[PDB]
Amino acid sequence: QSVLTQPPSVSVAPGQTARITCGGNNIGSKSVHWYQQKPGQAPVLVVYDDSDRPSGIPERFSGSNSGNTATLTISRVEAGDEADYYCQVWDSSSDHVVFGGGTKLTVLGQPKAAPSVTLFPPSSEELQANKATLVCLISDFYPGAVTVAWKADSSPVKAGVETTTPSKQSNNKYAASSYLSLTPEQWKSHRSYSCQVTHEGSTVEKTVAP
Amino acid sequence: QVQLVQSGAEVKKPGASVKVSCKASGYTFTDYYIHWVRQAPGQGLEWMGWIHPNSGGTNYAQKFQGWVTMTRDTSISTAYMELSRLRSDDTAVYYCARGGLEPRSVDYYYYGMDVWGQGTTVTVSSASTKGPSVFPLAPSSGTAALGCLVKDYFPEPVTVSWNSGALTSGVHTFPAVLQSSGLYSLSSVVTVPSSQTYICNVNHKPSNTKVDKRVEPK
Repeated sequence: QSVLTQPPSVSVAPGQTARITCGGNNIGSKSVHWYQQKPGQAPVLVVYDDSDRPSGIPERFSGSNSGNTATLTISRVEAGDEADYYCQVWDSSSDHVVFGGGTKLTVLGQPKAAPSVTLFPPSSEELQANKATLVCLISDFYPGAVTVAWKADSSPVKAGVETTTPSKQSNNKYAASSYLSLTPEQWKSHRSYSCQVTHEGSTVEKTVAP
Repeated sequence: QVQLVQSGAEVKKPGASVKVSCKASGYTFTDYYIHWVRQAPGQGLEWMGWIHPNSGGTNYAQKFQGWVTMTRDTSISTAYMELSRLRSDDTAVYYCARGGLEPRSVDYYYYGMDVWGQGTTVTVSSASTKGPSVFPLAPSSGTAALGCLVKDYFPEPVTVSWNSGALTSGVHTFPAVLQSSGLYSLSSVVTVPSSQTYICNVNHKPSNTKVDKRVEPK
């Protein structure tokens, strides 16, 4: 059988031009298709039959395929063009359809954005239920790297902490969440609890108390 | 309104099996092959195989042939896919996509997969379906906090709205965290004007759990 190969990741400044390649043996005579997949969504066919574009796709997405390489060229790339790009052929030899391994596209050049932090204490409902859980909710930040520190009385706390990976919102910026589980006591024992998140060297803190 | 709608998330024990459905509408079902693509979490796309909605003939990727079974019922334009003897490796999103024109032809009239299902998440686990606790997250406070914490549930997913679809904007529902326990937990919270009973409609279908929770300031 045949196997398609792509570079795992490709980077471009905004407004510049991105070239994504799809290597295969005599792929120049196979007809390549391209998909764009953004997190938690279905792929979208962006180019097919080597270089045809479905209705609704802009001419800035073009394609070519010759020899041992097909190429997806995206002109004037926008931040909205970050996705995984998959090439694909029908291989008559095996009678199988084959995907490339995918290419991450990143548009390094977006604006810095600081985390909005919101924090809640335990419910009495929860405490009467003999439990206690704190909720720190980081939103609206770029880039997608953020570190979260939990403080009780100016001391750090490790156990009970569960932090999500930076997910991606509608506004193409990121969001995460940390969850602090404690016994009803430890909550009542301490003067306060604070969730501090650091992004690009600056730190944003919020505090809560019984 | 050319469309493929797949059935909802499933959870099976290892060794079990699953049938997933994909319903076509907005075009003649028997005009295009139906394909299935696997995508495990964090992985890429894998072609599983296809089926002729007209004849019922099938074609399977090496990796998937033998323990996977694709069928169909033209009378309702639905493609089915069965996965037998499931293991943990099988946990994934499964798509149906529509690609390739009938009839056969010496050269495949295949122009890529132009229409896609929304995917079906199949989770393979021996864990028992458990309902979430839902606690109120009163606001402190301009804009206010207020929210709802859905705690220690299994399994994904869970669908929260606010005040029966009424309160939409401002509603931010966060992507869940996986706890050590094996249970998920997420929160939905509404920023609001400081200056109206606020209720969050939480519903965890897989455990037949639906709580309503009023969030009042302490």
